[PDB]
Amino acid sequence: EEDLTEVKKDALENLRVYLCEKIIAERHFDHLRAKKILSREDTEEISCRTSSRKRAGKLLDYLQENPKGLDTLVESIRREKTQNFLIQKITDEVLKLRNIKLEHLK
Amino acid sequence: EEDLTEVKKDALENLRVYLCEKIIAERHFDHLRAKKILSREDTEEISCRTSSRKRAGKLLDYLQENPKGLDTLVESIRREKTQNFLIQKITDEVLKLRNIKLEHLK
Amino acid sequence: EEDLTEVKKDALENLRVYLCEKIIAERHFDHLRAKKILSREDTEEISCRTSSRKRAGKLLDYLQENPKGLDTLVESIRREKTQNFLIQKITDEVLKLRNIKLEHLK
Amino acid sequence: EEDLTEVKKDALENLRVYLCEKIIAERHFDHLRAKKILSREDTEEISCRTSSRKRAGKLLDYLQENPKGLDTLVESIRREKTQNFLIQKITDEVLKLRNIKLEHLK
Amino acid sequence: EEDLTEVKKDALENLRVYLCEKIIAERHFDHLRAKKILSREDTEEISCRTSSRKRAGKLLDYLQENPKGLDTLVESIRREKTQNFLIQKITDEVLKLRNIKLEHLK
Amino acid sequence: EEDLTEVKKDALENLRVYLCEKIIAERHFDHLRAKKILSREDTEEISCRTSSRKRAGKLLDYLQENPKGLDTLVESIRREKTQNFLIQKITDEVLKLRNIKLEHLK
Amino acid sequence: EEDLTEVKKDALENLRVYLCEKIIAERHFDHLRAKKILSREDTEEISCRTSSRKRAGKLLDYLQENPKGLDTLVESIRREKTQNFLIQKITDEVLKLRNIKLEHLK
Amino acid sequence: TLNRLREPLLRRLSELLDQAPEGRGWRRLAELAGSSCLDLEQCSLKVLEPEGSPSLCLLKLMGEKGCTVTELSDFLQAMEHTEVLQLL
Amino acid sequence: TLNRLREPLLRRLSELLDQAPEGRGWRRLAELAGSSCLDLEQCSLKVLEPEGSPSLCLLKLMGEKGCTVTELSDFLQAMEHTEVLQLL
Amino acid sequence: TLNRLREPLLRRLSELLDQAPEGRGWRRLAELAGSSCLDLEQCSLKVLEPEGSPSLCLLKLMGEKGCTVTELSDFLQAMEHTEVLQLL
Amino acid sequence: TLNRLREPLLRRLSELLDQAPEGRGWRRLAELAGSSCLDLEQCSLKVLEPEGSPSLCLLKLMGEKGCTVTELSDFLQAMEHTEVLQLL
Amino acid sequence: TLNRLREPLLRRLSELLDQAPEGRGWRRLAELAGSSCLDLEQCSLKVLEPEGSPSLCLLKLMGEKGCTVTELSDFLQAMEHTEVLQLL
Repeated sequence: EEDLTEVKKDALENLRVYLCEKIIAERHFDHLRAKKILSREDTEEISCRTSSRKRAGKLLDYLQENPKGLDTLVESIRREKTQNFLIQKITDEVLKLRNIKLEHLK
Repeated sequence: EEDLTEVKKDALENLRVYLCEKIIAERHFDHLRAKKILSREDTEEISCRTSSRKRAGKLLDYLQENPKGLDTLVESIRREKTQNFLIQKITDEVLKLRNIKLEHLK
Repeated sequence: EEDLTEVKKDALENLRVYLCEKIIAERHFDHLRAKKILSREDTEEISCRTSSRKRAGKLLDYLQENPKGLDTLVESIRREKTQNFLIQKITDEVLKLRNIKLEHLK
Repeated sequence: EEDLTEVKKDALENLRVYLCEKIIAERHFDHLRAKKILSREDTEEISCRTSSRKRAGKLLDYLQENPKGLDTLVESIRREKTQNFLIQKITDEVLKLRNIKLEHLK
Repeated sequence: EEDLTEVKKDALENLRVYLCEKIIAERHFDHLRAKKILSREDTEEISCRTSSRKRAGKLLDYLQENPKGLDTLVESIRREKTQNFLIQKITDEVLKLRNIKLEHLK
Repeated sequence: EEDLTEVKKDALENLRVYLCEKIIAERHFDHLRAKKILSREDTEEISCRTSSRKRAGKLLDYLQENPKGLDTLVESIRREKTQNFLIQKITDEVLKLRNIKLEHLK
Repeated sequence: EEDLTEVKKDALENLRVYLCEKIIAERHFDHLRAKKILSREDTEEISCRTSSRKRAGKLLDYLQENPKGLDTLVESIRREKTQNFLIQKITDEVLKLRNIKLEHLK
Repeated sequence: TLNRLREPLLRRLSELLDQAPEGRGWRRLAELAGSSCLDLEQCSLKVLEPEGSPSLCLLKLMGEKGCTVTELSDFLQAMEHTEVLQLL
Repeated sequence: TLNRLREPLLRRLSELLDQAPEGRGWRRLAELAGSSCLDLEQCSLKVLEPEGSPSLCLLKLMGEKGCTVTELSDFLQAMEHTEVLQLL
Repeated sequence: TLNRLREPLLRRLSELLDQAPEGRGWRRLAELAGSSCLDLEQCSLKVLEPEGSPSLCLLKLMGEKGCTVTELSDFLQAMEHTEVLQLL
Repeated sequence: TLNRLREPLLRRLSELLDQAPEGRGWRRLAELAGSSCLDLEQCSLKVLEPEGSPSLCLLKLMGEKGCTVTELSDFLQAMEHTEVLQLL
Repeated sequence: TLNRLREPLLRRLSELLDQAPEGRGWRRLAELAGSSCLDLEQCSLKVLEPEGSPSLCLLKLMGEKGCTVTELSDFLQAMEHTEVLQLL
């Protein structure tokens, strides 16, 4: 409907503080696969700040604008490491989307 | 009574200079949880100035206008780090509210 | 009836001092969406004065003359940030309109 | 017809609030390629303000006056990063132009 | 018939108190386009008085004498800003003219 | 013939509302090169008013009186930035002069 | 002719976006050899910003003003590393100069 | 579910609810006094239209989501809005 | 499509529409009572000319965009402008 | 095995399962309350598509791996989802 | 392959496709409703030119890559763009 | 190459080109209708001088870069500027 982008941005915003748990793979997840849609310079900008938590914050800040953030989910599947409970997270993620979609149906 | 908002603003104003102590977690506290009610652009505006003390000042300036500033208190509980004496602070905070409420009863 | 414009101007005038609370988003709200009906030069004129409160005052001064000020309400919905209690405000806003409309029925 | 400039300015004005999404590459896009038509001093003026959103606003303010704003579109193609959905944007952009052109035909 | 000038002056006189609404663009509208028929010194004379409402009053005072006041209408079209409801105004304006013309037919 | 000054003033007056487009370089163009013929105090007087459009208006007001306004054209060439379409403008400018000169030949 | 400086500045401006490719040796190239003409403080100013691309941008910004920017070319020869295709670049560089010089001959 | 109350006689209900100088009104009607949020805002937004009846929105929505047949009457009595009972 | 109504007898139609002391006029004629915007403004602008007939603009445009042959007659009857039916 | 339930009337089943404000939903439907893992994730992934129905995936898979004919009805009753029994 | 449709009468086709107030237009024409990507962007870019006809690009490209002779007619009928069939 | 057209009779050519109320003029003369850029600007700049003849610049430059002997006559005929042919 060209409107599920909006619900996806809302879902990411609602799930904001669950980033700190397992997306401390900031250098680990996106800076290789997400380079299909991100910028090289964006990687350096992310790596600039030394909070190791704010870093993932600006990563997701960049991700929000892009309509196809599902790539992150795809990347989540690839690395089986956190997957088993990133599955939890993705189920978490999936669950959130479900909720929002219901509210869109009103 | 739709009037405890006023006493809350007054309490924050009275407790203004106790911000400097432990709310130097400006980037730390609000810019993740308080994004449920704050703006992304507001975060950049806060991060603009390099006083590291005035920064929390404008944070609380933004917080005063919003009727539901109790979210900050909620956030205070979440991070157990300062909590133990942020408890002190929240008790401090709580104490202030009590006083003001009494004066409202006149 | 081509008369609800008058009641809308009256409602804005009555609600004048509730602008200071959350419409400190002067640069934030109108200078992008309201450019569908405002002027570029009007934006500079608004940005001239450095009171940060009088600024919103002249914003609403410009808004009063335009018959379709409901755009502001529309803009209020778009940014979900203050919305949750701008909802309060818009309910506040809505409430005011109701009252005035009743008096028009006499 | 020396009139498609006018429809281009109108298209940019109508699409104003879609700047915030992906043109947060203000320092990123124009300050290198657009220096073929922009000024060095204009770059500093853009970089002055620290809203990170208003910044793109004044970028587009400068772009509107120049008759050949299609350079931006050209620049959009060059960086493949946002392109894939900047394509969306450019298709978005393209779509807007189509609409306006139709209205010019009346 | 070299008589529609008279009906135009009458229309402006009848519509006198609708100037205050949107012709607060006194410096904005005429002092650039209307310089094709106005004087430079007339601009300074208009800018002398600081009522910001009487100012438009003397603007229209000057406009009444000139036979071709339709230029103002032309200028109204150019700035799309108030246009959308200046359209209303111009329709308002147009409506007035219609009425007067009918009375001329007797 | 000591009369092309008059046609030049007329050309500037006719082209008055094309100033707003690219002569927003008011501080940018004249306040350095045109100081060969302008005054220091005139620069402050120009910088006084905060319309950012009226500012160029008074700039051209000062320029009209001086017989050798071609300096502006010269300055237009120097900054290659707007030049490419300031060329358009200067061609625009040039075109205007041509027209007026023809009418002088009668 | 004391005019080939101008064509050199123009050549650098035209070749602006070819800096990103191999002049990522910002710390590498100039901060040792170019200290014959640069400042120590200028090195720190360059090293301030963490874009790793904008950094070379301000390097070339400093280089443009200096009449003898050919030192960079000299430095390009010294480090044989990029040379082999910096040769390409310098040939690229050389080619650009040729073109501009031709246009100077008109 | 659809209440399907007679529309010409529904206008009287909406008018009576709208002209409510009592502090209790359509909002307190929505509170149910003993008991779904954004839709309230959408109903409130329908005040800007010339024929704006927030009661109409709050009843068409309440006509669905439960066929309120005299079920609202009990709460209306609890609201001291006996004029509805005095009329219907 | 072109209505191509007789121009000498079209003048009567335009005059009758223009001299409309009734609140319903060319504007309500444009509303169609049951139903393309900027062109309305351009037609309205043709009042400043000495021989200004907004009805002429609204009929030449309506002559195109649909060959209105007695189709406008039904709506005109709905407009209580029976003088058109009394004439044509 | 294929359930081959009527597809036009299967849409009602999927919609009813999806709109489940109760904490019990398609997940607890999958738990079977008394009882094959990665495929659950693949079914969950089909939410990103505009016409995303996780119930559709969980029923087409359950249509196979056992021809569930009213066998799911017993567990659905155990799930207090009597609206399915109220409908089919 | 080259369609080689009569260019003077091809202009009518391009104009009819361009003036498409219907939500279906040249884009949905490209979707084929049942079915090569970057070239679409290049065709879209040809809007900035004064004589910009995206339909021209989408037909010259479709003239090649398959000599579409009345093959596009079937899909155009499927697009409810019967005015093409009403003309050619 | 140098055209070396008679200067006293060249003045008539420049005057005829300058007094060109037709939209086609020295600019369209430069377009050649079927066909070197900055020099055009330099020629245009020679309007500020009291004896400013842009045609003079565009012909002295065209006198060089090709000895235009009646070669410009064909294009001038294509420009409908037959007064040149009526004179020379």
